[PDB]
Amino acid sequence: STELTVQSERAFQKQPHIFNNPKVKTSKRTKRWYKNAGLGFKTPKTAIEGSYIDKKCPFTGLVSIRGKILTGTVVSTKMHRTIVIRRAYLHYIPKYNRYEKRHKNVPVHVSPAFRVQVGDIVTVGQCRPISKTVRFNVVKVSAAAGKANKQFAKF
Amino acid sequence: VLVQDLLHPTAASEARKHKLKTLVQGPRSYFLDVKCPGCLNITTVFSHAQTAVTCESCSTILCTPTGGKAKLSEGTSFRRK
Amino acid sequence: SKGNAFKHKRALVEHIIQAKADAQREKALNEEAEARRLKNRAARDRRAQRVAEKRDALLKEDA
Amino acid sequence: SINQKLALVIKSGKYTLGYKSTVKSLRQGKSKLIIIAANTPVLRKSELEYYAMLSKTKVYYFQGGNNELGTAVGKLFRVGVVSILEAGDSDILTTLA
Amino acid sequence: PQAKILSQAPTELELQVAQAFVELENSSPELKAELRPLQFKSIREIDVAGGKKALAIFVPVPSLAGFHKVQTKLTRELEKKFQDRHVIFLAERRILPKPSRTSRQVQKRPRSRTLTAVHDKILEDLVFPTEIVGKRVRYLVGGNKIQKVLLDSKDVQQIDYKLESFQAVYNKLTGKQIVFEIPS
Amino acid sequence: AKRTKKVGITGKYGVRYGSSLRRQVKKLEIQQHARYDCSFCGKKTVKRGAAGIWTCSCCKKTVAGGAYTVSTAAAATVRSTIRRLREMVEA
Amino acid sequence: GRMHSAGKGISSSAIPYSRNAPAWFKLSSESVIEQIVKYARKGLTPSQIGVLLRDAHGVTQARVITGNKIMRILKSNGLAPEIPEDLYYLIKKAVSVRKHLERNRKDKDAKFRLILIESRIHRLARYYRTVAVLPPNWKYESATASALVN
Amino acid sequence: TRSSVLADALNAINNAEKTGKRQVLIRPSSKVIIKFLQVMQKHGYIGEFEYIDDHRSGKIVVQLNGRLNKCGVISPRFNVKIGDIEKWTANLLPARQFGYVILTTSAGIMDHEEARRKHVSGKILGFVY
Repeated sequence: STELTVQSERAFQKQPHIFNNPKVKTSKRTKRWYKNAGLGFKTPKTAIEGSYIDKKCPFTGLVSIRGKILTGTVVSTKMHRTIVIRRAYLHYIPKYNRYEKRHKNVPVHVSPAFRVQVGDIVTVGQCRPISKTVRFNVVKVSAAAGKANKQFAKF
Repeated sequence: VLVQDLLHPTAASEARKHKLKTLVQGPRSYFLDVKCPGCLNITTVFSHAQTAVTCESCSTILCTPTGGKAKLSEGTSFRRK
Repeated sequence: SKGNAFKHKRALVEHIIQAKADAQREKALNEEAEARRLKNRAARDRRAQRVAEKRDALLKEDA
Repeated sequence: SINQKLALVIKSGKYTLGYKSTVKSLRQGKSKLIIIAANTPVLRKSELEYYAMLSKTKVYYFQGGNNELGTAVGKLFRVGVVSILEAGDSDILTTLA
Repeated sequence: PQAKILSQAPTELELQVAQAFVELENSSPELKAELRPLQFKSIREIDVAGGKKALAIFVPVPSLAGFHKVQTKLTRELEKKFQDRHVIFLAERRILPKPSRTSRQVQKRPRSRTLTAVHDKILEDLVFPTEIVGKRVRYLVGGNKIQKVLLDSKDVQQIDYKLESFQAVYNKLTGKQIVFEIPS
Repeated sequence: AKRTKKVGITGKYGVRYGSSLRRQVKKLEIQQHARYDCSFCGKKTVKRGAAGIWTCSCCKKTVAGGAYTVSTAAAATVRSTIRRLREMVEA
Repeated sequence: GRMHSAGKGISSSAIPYSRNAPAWFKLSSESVIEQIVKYARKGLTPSQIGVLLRDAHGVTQARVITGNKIMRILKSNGLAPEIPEDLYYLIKKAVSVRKHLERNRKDKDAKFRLILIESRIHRLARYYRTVAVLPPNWKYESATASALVN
Repeated sequence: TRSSVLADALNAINNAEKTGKRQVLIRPSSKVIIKFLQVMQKHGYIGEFEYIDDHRSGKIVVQLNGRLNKCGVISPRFNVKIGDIEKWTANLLPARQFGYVILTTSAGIMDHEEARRKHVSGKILGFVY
């Protein structure tokens, strides 16, 4: 977002088609275009004031969450701005009438406004292909405790 | 006999059977109010001492623990409290 | 440093500045955590010994 | 049955640890108990017997080398002698042991 | 002083018992620091099955243990001056609904405010001096249910003439049938 | 990293000399260069000076021990049995 | 039962139904926490103190008398031990078993026994890791654990 | 360990019923068996049963009047759809007219004919006859 020195890469990472002007000095002097993802998913304040770009974010980027919405847990925190969630679930085998614990490791591109860490249950949404294997977006992080806030190392 | 008042068995049954296999797993041990002629303080001692007992006021030995209920000392005056 | 993972000086300095950057953060969180342990609780726990015997217990119902 | 009460000294009482600190703590006379390992050089323990005799203070011979004593005092390094400046809820001073 | 011992300005209807405590002032050893500090909240009255009334006074249990100390002394003196009634002491305890799956989340409900635990202590409030040795439940053939309560022989004298009232108040308060039976 | 599986110290001997001869020398060459606790200073600093000589690096002591250990088993039983003979004669 | 043995024993304490202190108890709750403090200040085990509360004193149990368990009240009193007693005494047992090993290396009976102590520790250490009694990502390195148990 | 208190309950009743005992004891006396017993109680299969509430989940005693013949549990609790509830009963019921299969349901715990009547399903607890 604002921090982490977003303006440090090879090119000029700003939102396309935004108007910047040094002639007139306004109240905030920076224009950032975010849109609410809709379907009840709130716009985070770190994106209201955001300076991250993430052109593939639903909120600031130029994509759209149009399809399914899923949930899972964070297992892969070795990777910048991209997450893979271990979505465990069950499948009904017909002959034996019993169930079977399955899972798939789906990768999703986290918008840098959100924060993710191992154990935090998160929500994602299908959109246009972000990467070849990242075809979702972390629209909302429903990790009020993430099963880990009250279990971490304390001092 | 398959027709038995397990609800209210006679007092013979309870003291006959095991504590944990009773209807309610009530303790059978107890605490004893015990005095020595050389002290002026009461002392409550568990049935099975499990460790040495000494009056705070006067240094003494009361009952040395064993596997079960401790063998009290010779000059020891015991009572059930 | 004796082992690998530091190819050169500026690679090391990045790790050090990263090491300093986060290291400053957990004790900053620790200090903010301790601030909560003495601000939201330490004084408000004493609220039960300064007002609890003051309002709606002894003033209004003393006549 | 000595190792159990050293933790009482290490947490409640005040100690000093090692030779130079001990002989200083004997010279000041504050120390009353010194526990000398068996691995320590017999000459160094011999004149610690002498310093202890000069201060009229209890000297206890540990039943092991400095490795046992270092673990017994609770520190993962080794200690030749350990001195007990003051003992709290520990009874090692008042007991003959 | 009627309200300051009533713990609340309402209600003027049931002041006949509050005024009875404040009129034993010639009890200096017993008046001070153990009768004034007790501030019961509410009074309830229920007609016992015998045609008589038992008044259900509710004590907020901030110091019921202290009120238990003088409970034996106070119950006798209260009954005499308020004869042809049975006095009972209850620790009124908050009871919250069991959360539903459609309900919004709330703070945690501890085990003292649970519905089963209050009735556990209701028996202790109902029968103060005699510690309950054990409990029994009988699930009737017609779908009914009873809770037979056991008692110890010690200090049953202050309660054995009030057992029938104990049954009635629990049925009226909880809609649940209980019967008290003591062995030996 | 893990450089060898089972040759260990004896991999310096190349492929030569056979595998059994390398196995006998392996289990003693380890004991040869292994550092041992001194019975006098307590530091794991005893190194083998020569055939049967064990110089503690600190406290500059040296103990006449086995050629490939600070103290052989056949000599530890010597010390143990010397004790009893001394013990029984005196007490 | 018997995690790592063939035994079937059930010899255990069966506490009374009654949840209140007996009539003959003559100590207040504030008058029993004082025996708690001056016994814990000596470092005795929470189990070890309660034995003397039972024996030298009339204190039957903390819960039957007070409102909290022994290990619960020590948290407010400020005498919470470094590590829970289960790991503490199991590890202290572990070190003693190991200490027997490096000299009597031909004790395969005690060697196999060690794994029962180590395995018991690790599963139990998993529990305290789940409930976060001990700091997470914790290990029993089996060598310098003696720093944790003196 | 006791992987299912409901299983050990219906097991114990059958063992004593086959013996012909007038009373049977069950532990550790959960409510699912207590709710299970109610269903038999309204159906006369079971008699007056006394719940003993010791402070360790207690236990029960059941004065069975030697009336039922076989009550059993379907462990684990397979789910079932209403279109297939009759399919389950045929494999478990000695006859359609008599004998019931117990379905746990967010509506409650009831035998199948009323679960069919009130038209709601769930997971199978056991069978009584």
